[PDB]
Amino acid sequence: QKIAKTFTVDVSSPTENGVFDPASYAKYLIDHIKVEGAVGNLGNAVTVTEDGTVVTVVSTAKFSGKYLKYLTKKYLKKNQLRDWIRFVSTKTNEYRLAFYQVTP
Amino acid sequence: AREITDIKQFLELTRRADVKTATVKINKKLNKAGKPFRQTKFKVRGSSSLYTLVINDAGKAKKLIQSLPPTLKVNRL
Amino acid sequence: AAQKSFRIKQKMAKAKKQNRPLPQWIRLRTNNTIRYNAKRRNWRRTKMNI
Amino acid sequence: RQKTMIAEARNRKSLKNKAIMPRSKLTKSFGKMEEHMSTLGHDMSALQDKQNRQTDRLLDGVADGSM
Amino acid sequence: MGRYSVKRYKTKRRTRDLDLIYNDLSTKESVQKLLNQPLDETKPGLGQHYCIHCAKYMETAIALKTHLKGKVHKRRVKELRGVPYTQEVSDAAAGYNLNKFLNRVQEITQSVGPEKESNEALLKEHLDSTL
Amino acid sequence: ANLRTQKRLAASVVGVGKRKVWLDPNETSEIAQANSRNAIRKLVKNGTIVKKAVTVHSKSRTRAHAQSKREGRHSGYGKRKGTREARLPSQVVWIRRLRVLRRLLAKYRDAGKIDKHLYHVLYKESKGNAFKHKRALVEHIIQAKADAQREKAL
RNA sequence: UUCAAAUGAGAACUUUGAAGACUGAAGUGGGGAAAGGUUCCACGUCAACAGCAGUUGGACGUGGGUUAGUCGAUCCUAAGA
RNA sequence: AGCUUAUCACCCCGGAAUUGGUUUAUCCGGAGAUGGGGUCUUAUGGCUGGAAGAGGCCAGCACCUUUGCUGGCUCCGGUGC
RNA sequence: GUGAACAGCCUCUAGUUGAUAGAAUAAUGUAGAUAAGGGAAGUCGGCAAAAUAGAUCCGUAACUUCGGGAUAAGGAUUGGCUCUAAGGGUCGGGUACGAUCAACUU
Repeated sequence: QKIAKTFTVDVSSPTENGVFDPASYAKYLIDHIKVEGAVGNLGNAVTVTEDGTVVTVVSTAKFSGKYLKYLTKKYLKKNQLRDWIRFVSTKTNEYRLAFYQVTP
Repeated sequence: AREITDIKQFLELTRRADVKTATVKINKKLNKAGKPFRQTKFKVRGSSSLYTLVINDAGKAKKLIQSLPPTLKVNRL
Repeated sequence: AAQKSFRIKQKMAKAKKQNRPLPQWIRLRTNNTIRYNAKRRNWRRTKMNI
Repeated sequence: RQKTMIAEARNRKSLKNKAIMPRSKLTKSFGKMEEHMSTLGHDMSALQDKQNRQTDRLLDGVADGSM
Repeated sequence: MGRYSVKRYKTKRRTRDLDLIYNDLSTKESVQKLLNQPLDETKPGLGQHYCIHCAKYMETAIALKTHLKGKVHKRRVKELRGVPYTQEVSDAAAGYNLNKFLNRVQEITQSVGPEKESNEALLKEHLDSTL
Repeated sequence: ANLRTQKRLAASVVGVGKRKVWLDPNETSEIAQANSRNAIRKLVKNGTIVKKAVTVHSKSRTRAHAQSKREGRHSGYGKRKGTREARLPSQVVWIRRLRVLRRLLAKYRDAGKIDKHLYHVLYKESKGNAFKHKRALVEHIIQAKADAQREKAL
């Protein structure tokens, strides 16, 4: 009925460059994801677990890929990584991070 | 464009001595929930109109593709 | 008028081929009194009246 | 700093007239961005490694240029 | 100076003011004087149908029912609640005549206040019966 | 140089008006060599001419204004500037009112709640007034079928 | 209307970018009928014209460009010739 | 291009006052109402063919370069003086 | 979008930024305004300008060819924010309601 979807984010490409850290990212999701209004209202409806390169979100509740894109642009603006790091969909419900065209 | 249901009717049209080129097109569609499955269409070019033949089964396609006349030029995709 | 008759069109073609300055080598002939194309036309200045 | 970044953002945008240019279609100069990341505090040793018959009717009559 | 303030607030076109209207409700005589005025030809309602709070004559008795049910007249009721701002409020702010001012606030809280609040409570009962 | 051509010409290729296309000032020699549409497709996709996507025209205030209109705000006599017939014509009210009283009586007659003799009186009495709305008519049927029953008892 | 850059012997006026505004779907937008006849586009280029200016133009010089069994005419008749 | 789809109109059985059907607008009925069962015009709509291979939105490689190639998705609804 | 509205005002797609310019702010002008107390004393003459105006409710004269006169005159009111009431469909009843669903009007 409430059939869950697996949402995967690759953060390996900014991890090796050192401007990004994945551990503080995965903490930032688990409190700010809003289930029916208030933050923290989830009772095991989502899980946020990380590889170190792969962040995985499994949600039984109402949760969509554009909204998952919405939270990561919140996080890169706090860390001032916007103008430099974008959030792309490579395949469906599978996402990764990239730099821009830095070339002189 | 005409749609042809009968498999027998379509086999005569390749033998009509008016058709020079044909083409096969492979499509991937869905039944209600079901599974992803391939779908084939056989198109033969008469002088007047374009005859087509919709085969939803994957198995009957492999039977019918060999049954084409050999001088009849066949296009793939 | 972009729906023109042929008789109207044929007089445009003659006016088009007369829309030219005088050739440079006619300056060089003997006893040339001819200087400039004194029948020169322009669409802005003078209407050619069909 | 919060008043400066708001004051910095006023001259940048001007959203009501035209647009903000897309960051994806534009490209960076290496330039300022290593200066910006130095202010955040990330080291730049690793990212430096990736950087390292016309027929003119006037003049078809006379051929020589002196005439 | 502007256009609109000169239209309504000239000296020619001035209403009574918020001081004298409070004194009219202060006693039972002037309540019954103003309600039961003799008919006069110059006045708009021919000297009848007069609201005490908003010093304004109404034409018809139907023009009181629509007037008492409105945000204009509910405004003037809320305006006349407290101490009516005489000159003595202005001078007491400077540090001048406190005990003249303190006796007036003492009397209006004790004596004149609930007597005025009784007189308004009988107007709402009187205008209910005639209308 | 003069670049009114390629400004116009890239507008035809991308399919957007001339106010949108962007030609960078650093490549002023590379763009001026292009004098054909075929070069412009190459000059667009390697990132010299881009699109400049649409100027925003948000509708957030419009939805938040209209949301209070659902709850019944901004509807006093101060906001109105047209008559009732301009706002909601009395024919449009009557047509909504009088088709309800036709198809209510249509579905009682087929279901057997009412016979055809009492149908034809409530039909023409609904063509005039005395049935203001849907609840007021069903109350009348209860009274009329009671008056039919009380006469049937006697 | 404003600022830099390129072009140029030269720039309030040309080109690009960044700004600021306006026409606001009975428009300063997208096509057409009469009417005009190459003004349409490119290359070169400024003595004259564009009531200021000019590197630019509806200017000047040289060239390029309108494809129909189905869209029109052609056929029919109206008031009438 | 194929199959199907409609107010009006029409036929058959049936015989109606205790008048009935019916539109926003009061007209129809023994010259046969209501009802029950049918026929037709295809304005128009639905699906399939045309036809996804096209178009559109993105992502990824190529690269002085003729400039392409490879991938994904292109779905399902709702309302009206 | 506001509104009775293709009104007026602002915006999106599209297009234009062309109409000689620079510096100062004298008189008199052309265009547009405000003014203490009095209110037509001005003047051929209330010329011009000011005033009234949209909307709901109350109310309307002489006269009249009975249709009009009529928006006659005249009088109350209008914002905001939280509310309540009334006005509908589509389904389920042996041949009273319950469910669900969606509108802006007062």
